Amino acid sequence: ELSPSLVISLSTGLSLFLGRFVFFNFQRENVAKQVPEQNGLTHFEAGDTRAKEYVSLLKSNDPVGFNIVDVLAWGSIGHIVAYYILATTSNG
Amino acid sequence: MNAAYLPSIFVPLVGLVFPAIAMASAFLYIEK
Amino acid sequence: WLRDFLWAQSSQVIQSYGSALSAYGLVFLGAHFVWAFSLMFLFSGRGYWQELIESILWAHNKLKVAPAIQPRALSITQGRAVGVAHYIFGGIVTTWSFFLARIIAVG
Amino acid sequence: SISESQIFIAIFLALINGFLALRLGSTLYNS
Amino acid sequence: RPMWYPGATAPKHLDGSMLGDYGYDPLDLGANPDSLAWFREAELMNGRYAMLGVMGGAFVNAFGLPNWWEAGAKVDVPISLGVLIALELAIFAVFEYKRYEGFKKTGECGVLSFMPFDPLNMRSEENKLKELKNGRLAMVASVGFISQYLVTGKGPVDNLKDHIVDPLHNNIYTSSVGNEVTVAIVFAAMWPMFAEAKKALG
Amino acid sequence: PMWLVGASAPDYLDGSMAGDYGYDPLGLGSDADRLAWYREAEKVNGRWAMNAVAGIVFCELLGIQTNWWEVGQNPDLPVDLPFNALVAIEAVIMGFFEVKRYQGWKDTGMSGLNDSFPWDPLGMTSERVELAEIKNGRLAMFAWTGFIAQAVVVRKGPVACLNAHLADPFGQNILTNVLNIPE
Amino acid sequence: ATKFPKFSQGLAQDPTTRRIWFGVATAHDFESHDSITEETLYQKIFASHFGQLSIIFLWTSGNLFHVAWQGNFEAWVQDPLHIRPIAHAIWDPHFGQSAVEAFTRGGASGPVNIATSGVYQWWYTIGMRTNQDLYQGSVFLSIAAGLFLIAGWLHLQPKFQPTLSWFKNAESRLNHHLAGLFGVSSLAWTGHLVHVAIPESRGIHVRWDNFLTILPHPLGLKPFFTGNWSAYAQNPDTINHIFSTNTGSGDAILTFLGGFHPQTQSLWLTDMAHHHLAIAVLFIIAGHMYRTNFGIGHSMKEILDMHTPPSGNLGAGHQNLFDTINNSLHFQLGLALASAGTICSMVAQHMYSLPAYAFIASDFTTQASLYTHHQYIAGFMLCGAFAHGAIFFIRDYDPVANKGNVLARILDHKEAIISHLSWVSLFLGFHTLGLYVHNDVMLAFGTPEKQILIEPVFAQWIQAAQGKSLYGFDFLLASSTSPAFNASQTVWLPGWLDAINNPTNSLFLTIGPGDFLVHHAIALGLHTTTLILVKGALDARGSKLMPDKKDFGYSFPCDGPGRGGTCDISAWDAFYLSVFWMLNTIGWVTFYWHWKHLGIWQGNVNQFNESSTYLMGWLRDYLWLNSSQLINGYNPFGMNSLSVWAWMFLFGHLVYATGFMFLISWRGYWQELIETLAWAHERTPLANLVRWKDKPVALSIVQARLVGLAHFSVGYIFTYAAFLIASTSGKFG
Ligand SMILES: CCCCCCCCCCCCCCCCCC(=O)OC[C@H](CO[C@@H]1O[C@H](CO[C@H]2O[C@H](CO)[C@H](O)[C@H](O)[C@H]2O)[C@H](O)[C@H](O)[C@H]1O)OC(=O)CCCCCCCCCCCCCCCCC
Ligand code: CLA
Ligand code: CLA
Ligand code: CLA
Ligand code: CLA
Ligand code: CLA
Ligand SMILES: CC1=CCCC(C)(C)[C@H]1/C=C/C(C)=C/C=C/C(C)=C/C=C/C=C(C)/C=C/C=C(C)/C=C/C1=C(C)CCCC1(C)C
Ligand SMILES: CC1=CCCC(C)(C)[C@H]1/C=C/C(C)=C/C=C/C(C)=C/C=C/C=C(C)/C=C/C=C(C)/C=C/C1=C(C)CCCC1(C)C
Ligand SMILES: CC1=CCCC(C)(C)[C@H]1/C=C/C(C)=C/C=C/C(C)=C/C=C/C=C(C)/C=C/C=C(C)/C=C/C1=C(C)CCCC1(C)C
Ligand SMILES: CC1=C(C/C=C(\C)CCC[C@H](C)CCC[C@H](C)CCCC(C)C)C(=O)c2ccccc2C1=O
Ligand code: SF4
Repeated sequence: ELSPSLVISLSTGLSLFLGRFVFFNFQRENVAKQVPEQNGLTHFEAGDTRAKEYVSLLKSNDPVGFNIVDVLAWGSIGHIVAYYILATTSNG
Repeated sequence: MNAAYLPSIFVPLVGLVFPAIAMASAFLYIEK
Repeated sequence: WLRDFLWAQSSQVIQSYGSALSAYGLVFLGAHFVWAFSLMFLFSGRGYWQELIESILWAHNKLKVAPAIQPRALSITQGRAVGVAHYIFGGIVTTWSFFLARIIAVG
Repeated sequence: SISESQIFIAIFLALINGFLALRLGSTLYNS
Repeated sequence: RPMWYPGATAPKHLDGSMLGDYGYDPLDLGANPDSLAWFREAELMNGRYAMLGVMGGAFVNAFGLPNWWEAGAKVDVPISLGVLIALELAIFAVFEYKRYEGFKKTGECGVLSFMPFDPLNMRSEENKLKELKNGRLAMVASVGFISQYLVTGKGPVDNLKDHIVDPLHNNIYTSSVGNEVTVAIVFAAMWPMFAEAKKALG
Repeated sequence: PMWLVGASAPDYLDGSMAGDYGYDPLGLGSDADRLAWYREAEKVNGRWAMNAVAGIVFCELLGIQTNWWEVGQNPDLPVDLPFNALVAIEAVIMGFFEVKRYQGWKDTGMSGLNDSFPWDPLGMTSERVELAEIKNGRLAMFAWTGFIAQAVVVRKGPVACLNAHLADPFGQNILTNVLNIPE
Repeated sequence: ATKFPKFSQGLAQDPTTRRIWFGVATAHDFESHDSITEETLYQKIFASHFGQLSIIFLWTSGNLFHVAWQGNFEAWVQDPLHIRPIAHAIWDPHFGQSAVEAFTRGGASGPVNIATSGVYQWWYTIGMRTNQDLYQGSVFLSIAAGLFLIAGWLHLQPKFQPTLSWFKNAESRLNHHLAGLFGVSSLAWTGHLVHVAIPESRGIHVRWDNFLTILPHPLGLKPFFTGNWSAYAQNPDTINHIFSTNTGSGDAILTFLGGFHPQTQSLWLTDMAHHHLAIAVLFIIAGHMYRTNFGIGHSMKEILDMHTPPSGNLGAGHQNLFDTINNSLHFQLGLALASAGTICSMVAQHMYSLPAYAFIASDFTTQASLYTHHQYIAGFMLCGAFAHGAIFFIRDYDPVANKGNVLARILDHKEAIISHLSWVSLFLGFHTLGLYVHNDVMLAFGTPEKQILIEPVFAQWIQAAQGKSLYGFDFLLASSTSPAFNASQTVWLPGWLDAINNPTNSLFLTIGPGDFLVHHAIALGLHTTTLILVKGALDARGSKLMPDKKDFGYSFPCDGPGRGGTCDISAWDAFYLSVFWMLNTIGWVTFYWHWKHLGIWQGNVNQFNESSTYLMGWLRDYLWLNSSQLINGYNPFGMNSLSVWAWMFLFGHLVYATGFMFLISWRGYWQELIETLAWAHERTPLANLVRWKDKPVALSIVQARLVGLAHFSVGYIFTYAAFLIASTSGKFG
């Protein structure tokens, strides 16, 4: 219950902040613009089974719909800033 | 090494025998 | 034949620079270059060389320097002749330089 | 110093890698 | 059709037609590029002459102990070199010349119609599998009698008693090739599945 | 009952396959042809490991075999047959059933069995208890992996672990005794 | 199809032997068969990779097993410097009493090959120290390879046969191969280093028995999880640390001190453990970039399609490229060889100068045999990167969908690229040779004072930036003032400035005039090799002479002796000519690497930088001295231990010399000769009865050149492979 367990708890809140604060705007805005496909067709109907673009796991009642994998994508960045700040001790 | 008698058994088999069989069988398959 | 002859006998020609017969040391190598140069004409073939000249003309055209006698790569039998010309030439001139430098020193 | 026993174990183990190739090379050429 | 339990499919080459057939043909030799039933005799003559083989080396450990590997060594009989072999050369060929040259001409049943040797022929031909089956089994033990000398060296029965005295400690798995066999046992457990995955997964 | 909250919709599975929470995150449940095969490997791994816990628990809880990983290394087995032999002895008689229960599986009957067809000698239930199959199974396999992490980190079998946590809750747990090495 | 070339009916029916020859060489080309659908083409390929991947493992299990069985290891482990590593024994039924004895050099009883492969140290610097470990390890690769031959068999059946679009999903591979293949492996490898190699470096035996009973570090993961990561770096080793024992041995695990490990004169292991552990973290992060089923990620194409620069300099920029790439295989393969090819060389550039493995750069000849391997094997791969670059343009490139793309802009100017490579390759041509000849004459007439000598200023100042103080410069790491030396003074400077300033290790060898002139020859060889290959690609489509080559095939002999007698007009014949230059520009390198090192291994820098300028020293000094040891192998006075290589060095020429018979003499001569023989054998008695099924014929035009260039190379390699090994085995540097 001290700084090592406090900072990573205090650091992660930084990235999840920005993700929902604003960058929920821009990430969602490129995802709508960017979708994978091959031969002009996406990977489901070209015959690839494992490639079906999978939203059925991705939903929430969160006010903006912020979902599990965006928690994973931002929380991981929250843990980047985490282990840069504590682990370095390099020039302050 | 304790196995010492092996090379005398294999090398002739793999230097002659196998190249003798793989010479015959691979030939007979060129024409059918 | 490598050890007792070419290797052994050729230690007369190689050690001569600044000596009277040093001109054999230059020719000795000079006959290698011309020999190895022959292989270019024997191994290659025309149509690769005529395609390449098509590019270089684009350079001279772009600078408006194109000549009025159109460059054409050597004909087939032309390239074969200039291939033998050097392969033999460069190869005989070695033994010429290899003998004289040998014996003029020794004999 | 390798025990003579282990040696034949390996050679027999590599003997199986000889048949799985023959089974592959057939099925691949048979296509 | 017990057929050595690979699972279902045997190759067509062995359907159960010839006697004793469990439909085991790993190497496609049971095919007929020249013939097959020639192998049957070749099996049978091997088998016949094999099953009677053990009897010589078997009982000799139990009686006087000139055991088979040491048996043909010590005797007083052979008379000045060639007489030892030369007598045994003729008598086989002369009758085998008959049956070998004959029964690949006089018909494919090796000494079955039994014209050279007339049995009591009371039971005759139906159970003939059982002969073939009882010898094939002795064929496999015959290999063992080799390794009984090679691995151990004790007589077949002198090996039996050791297995009877100490059943746990007399196994092959301890001595020598034990390390080798215990691997050939493992790789023989998956053996039926690979053969089965051809059919099922294909 | 979806496996998290809502969402979790697999078009391919209805759930008639025995038990469902809707849980297939990666999508291995597609191309339902082989999904049959994935079904009854879960059954087996459940139907199998579920014993291996009780196998470890029972003896370690009440009986011999305390450490259970060093067992087979230790002395004095109830049967002293050697290591080199006993391996063969294991696989061959497993080999009969495992091939046979497969050929019965690949046989028209898709369900489990042993010794050719007969499966239920008592004939208890094909439904509710049959759903207790996979629920207890999915927990049993899950329960197994713990035993691994008990031996690696703490290097003390569950019985001591289950005795160690209710003794010291805050000095003995996943996070404490990982960061604290001195087993 | 019945007869041998089952996959093509044009060959399947041939009366001649050309059915036989092409039947072998047309096999692995899967775009051409009877009917090859898009789906079943990917099938045989992905099965074949299981073939290559399984073949490699067995090949490794052999090396392990032999050294474990026919070779010495323990005896070498005890005395790495003063004893030779042994490879498989020499079994020939053909020997005299002398040659047997003369080859029994080693610790073993029989005749054996001192192993110049180099694999023998990479086991010890990973560390093993029992023949058991090698055998234990040589079994897995035998087992593990068996899993692919299973897998190979397993994925060709209808049920497990993967769908086509499974192969064309390129965003899943990258995510997996980056994180899973590259990244996750790097974790496991630092796992091995920290748990096995590094403690065993300090003389602590850890195996799969005692593995988890012994901490790799005195702390727990407390420092790792508290976030405090300087413990692992807190206690490095001593300068006098003796390898594979405990003397003053530091306790640290992840450090980097720069420089070497003076006992072994190799890299610090903690320094490598820190390395892969960083690379592991980079890839794993960089494998989440591309989108998969989870819909978060990137789309390969809509990354590209937005890169058309907002000017039009590139026109449409990258547009419909993800079409061509994901469709064309050869495009994907041209990149693969080009990317992997350069790295092969990059390996050889670092691995001699930064000798990762312990107790190499001590035994020299195992560096030479390596550095040349990875240069040549890097040469062939690039020459194949361009060939499949041509097969791309000749077949699966589409000018319509690519209109205005970046590929089409290049074809729009073919000549500019072709013409300028023709200038640079000539500039380096005249001037680099022009100086060697000038230096030759001046030293011939006896005044070397007249020579042209240029000091390689830049690569000197680059070594000045690196901090080599032998020059007068003092910028960056060379000057203790600069805001670089002050930055890294605390971490990797102190060690790495010792290695660079201690002129024994080959890190940044001192350069000079001979060094200067050679790097232009090297630079020449790279251009004329590209000039050929860049031409064959851009003219694969067509040129002014024959603009049908797109539709005339890829490899074809010629268009006939019309309109000027086309010959070598194709794009295969263009590649064909590159190899001959590939073998020079690599030959120049491997020469220039060898004889700069020879002097340094022999303790003198003056054999090179004095005589390196004029071309006679190369012949007079490097070639003449080295040949004396090699030719004495077969000497009629007796067999040396180099008599192995004395013979092969001759076998190397005779193949090379055979290679001219195919390259020079062309077909029509031989076809009229066979006519006379097929007449004689036909009308001679006693041979009437015995006749040929397949009517013999002089082999095809292209077939000869291909056969010709095989002899040329096989001969070109075995001479230099024998000269290099037996020069450094004869002298020992
Ligand atoms: C690695 C070897 C294994 C280990 C060593 C084992 C020892 C090697 C023993 C040699 C065994 C093979 C001998 C091959 C000789 C035949 C070569 C030949 O006539 O082959 C020529 C073929 C002929 O070309 C093909 O010819 C074909 C002929 O048409 C046929 O194909 C058409 C296409 O469908 C139609 O089917 C038509 O009906 C039918 O006629 C088509 O024209 C194809 O388009 C065309 O590609 O060319 C090709 O495709 C070219 C393919 C080869 C490219 C690789 C060349 C690389 C050069 C070697 C590099 C130097 C290596 C030295 C190494 C030294 C270090 C040790
Ligand atoms: C590709 C790897 C490879 C290579 C190049 C060699 C090379 C050699 N081995 Mg060998 N070996 C290998 C792997 C390899 N080994 C493995 C994995 C084993 C474990 C079984 C052995 C076991 C072995 C023994 C026991 C002996 C040799 C011997 C030899 C030497 C004589 C050749 C011989 O008898 O081989 C015969 C080898 C075998 C029959 C083993 C199977 C072949 C291996 C797996 C290589 C197969 C790869 C090859 C591409 C398969 C293609 C075959 C065909 C399609 C062309 C020669 C130096 C002999 C020796 O040292 O005498 C001086 C010898 O006595 N080897
Ligand atoms: C090896 C045992 C095993 C196998 C074969 C399966 C197989 C299956 N499960 Mg299942 N499951 C298991 C164990 C297993 N499960 C365990 C232990 C749990 C408790 C967590 C669950 C909980 C569970 C739920 C809640 C549901 C399923 C469902 C399904 C089916 C659909 C998924 C599918 O097709 O993917 C096929 C999946 C596999 C082939 C498994 C691959 C596993 C990889 C290879 C290894 C992973 C290792 C792991 C990461 C390390 C340990 C982690 C530890 C913390 C547990 C499928 C037949 C769904 C259903 O109803 O269908 C009937 C469903 O809703 N499973
Ligand atoms: C984590 C998941 C994972 C993993 C591990 C792999 C692994 C592999 N896949 Mg694969 N794949 C995956 C997911 C995965 N795949 C998925 C999801 C798909 C579907 C999109 C595919 C589709 C796929 C196809 C279609 C193919 C593969 C292939 C391969 C193999 C490439 C050959 C290889 O290993 O190069 C060996 C190289 C390395 C191990 C590292 C090389 C790194 C660079 C080059 C050098 C670094 C090493 C170091 C610097 C040098 C020192 C070495 C040391 C000895 C001294 C490899 C076994 C190919 C194959 O071989 O067929 C089986 C193939 O054809 N995969
Ligand atoms: C992983 C790398 C890789 C892969 C997958 C391929 C794949 C392919 N290449 Mg390719 N190539 C590569 C690397 C690769 N190449 C490299 C590195 C080069 C430069 C050397 C080339 C140069 C090249 C050319 C020039 C051509 C191909 C062609 C082909 C296609 C058919 C190959 C064929 O028919 O072979 C069948 C098998 C053989 C021909 C075996 C012949 C044996 C050769 C000549 C070597 C003989 C020397 C031998 C080693 C000496 C032994 C020494 C000993 C006796 C002492 C196929 C798509 C051909 C193609 O697509 O044409 C349409 C084609 O023309 N490639
Ligand atoms: C040692 C032999 C040798 C030499 C010198 C060359 C030289 C050359 N080749 Mg070549 N080649 C060779 C062997 C050789 N090749 C072989 C064996 C092959 C395999 C078939 C090839 C295949 C090949 C291809 C495929 C290509 C070349 C190219 C080139 C040019 C590259 C640029 C360069 O370096 O210019 C340097 C030029 C020289 C050093 C010429 C020296 C002559 C002096 C300076 C002038 C004459 C001296 C004196 C005045 C003569 C007096 C004669 C007397 C009658 C008065 C150049 C002309 C490429 C090209 O076209 O480049 C544009 C190209 O595409 N060659
Ligand atoms: C100016 C200058 C001269 C002298 C000093 C110095 C040289 C340093 C230099 C300093 C310049 C600097 C640091 C300028 C920046 C000032 C800053 C950061 C001002 C920020 C003000 C913050 C404001 C309004 C917040 C408004 C409301 C917000 C977010 C609501 C956000 C929310 C959303 C919608 C997402 C979830 C979380 C939450 C909180 C519910
Ligand atoms: C319901 C609720 C209450 C009130 C409203 C509110 C919106 C706040 C809502 C919030 C609920 C909360 C607290 C949600 C928190 C979610 C969190 C923290 C999820 C965690 C995400 C982090 C993850 C997966 C880890 C990713 C990867 C990591 C670390 C790895 C780091 C690494 C280390 C340092 C070693 C190796 C290298 C690498 C990989 C860089
Ligand atoms: C001809 C062909 C057929 C059709 C398609 C295909 C693409 C295959 C096409 C192309 C084929 C091939 C193989 C093309 C190119 C091959 C080659 C030689 C690629 C090599 C590229 C080298 C590159 C980038 C080097 C870039 C710069 C580097 C390292 C140095 C960077 C650095 C400097 C200089 C100082 C140190 C620090 C730092 C900043 C990292
Ligand atoms: C290299 C080569 C060429 C290219 C070589 C060419 C085109 C020779 C042309 C060079 C000449 C000698 C330049 C002549 C310069 C003029 C005489 C002008 C000089 C005026 C003063 C400077 C003296 C072929 O055309 C060729 C054709 C067929 C088979 C093999 C080959 C072949 O190997
Ligand atoms: S050699 Fe081949 S290419 Fe040159 S002309 Fe005669 S046929 Fe045409």
